[PDB]
Amino acid sequence: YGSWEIDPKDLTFLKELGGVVKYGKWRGQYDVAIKMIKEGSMSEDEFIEEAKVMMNLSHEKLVQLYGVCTKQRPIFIITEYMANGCLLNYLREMRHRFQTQQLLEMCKDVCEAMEYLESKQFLHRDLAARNCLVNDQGVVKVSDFGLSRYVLKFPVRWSPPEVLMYSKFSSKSDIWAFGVLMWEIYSLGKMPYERFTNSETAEHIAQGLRLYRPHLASEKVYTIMYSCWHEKADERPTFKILLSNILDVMDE
Ligand SMILES: CCC(=O)Nc1cccc(Nc2nc(Nc3ccc(OCCOC)cc3)ncc2F)c1
Repeated sequence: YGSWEIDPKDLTFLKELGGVVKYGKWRGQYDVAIKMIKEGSMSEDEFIEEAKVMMNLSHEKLVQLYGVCTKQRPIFIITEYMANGCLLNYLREMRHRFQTQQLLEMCKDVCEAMEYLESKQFLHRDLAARNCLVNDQGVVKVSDFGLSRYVLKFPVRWSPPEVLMYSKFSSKSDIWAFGVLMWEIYSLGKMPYERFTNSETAEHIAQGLRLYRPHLASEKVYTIMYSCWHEKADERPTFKILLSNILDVMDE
């Protein structure tokens, strides 16, 4: 086995998470999530080459890749286990009665992950609340960064005009998605453009219209998410700038 390969005989399966994705242990002790990849769904040899690079991405707010099990059908992706599950579902649980400082911390967690990926010139390509996870300490981490490249729903609601019009993907299309994610956080997990179809959303956006302020977002927080939606990609901030903006708000 190479350094990116896990021997599946070292896994114990403990529970279904949803896929299929299972919770288990590696060598009896260490918690892991085990993603079983359905036959025909993935460009597996391309993915495995990329997994070698994903092995070296390491940031506290990025869900860690531990390795892949490649010698059989199906293959498995082994990652960090996140006990509190998907961010979208967490936001929607009304029992949490979240304070806005907790929402802002979620945004900062993601922004830190994305600033790291940006520093490595690595695009997420599908940033959204559904691709973020929550651990037992309430920390949000970004998952499945880059993964859509190996898949054989397009995220219209998280895409800037130049993606929808021309298929122009860049750092600035991740920025636009991050602004939509902040909106999802402050809206407690509402679907963006909830009364529109994808086709209507694409028109709305291309005509220069936008999401508007969630009730829980202060004017300062709204200005940060809104800055991600400039019609001109080059006038959108970087993740570094966004992180400084989010820290300034926390301080005020
Ligand atoms: C919103 C999107 C969405 O559901 N995505 C999704 C679903 C299932 C598994 C994965 N992957 C991973 N999950 C965990 N932890 C996890 C924990 C609890 C949980 O609760 C049971 C579900 O319903 C109670 C679900 C997942 N850790 C790492 C993963 F890689 C991603």
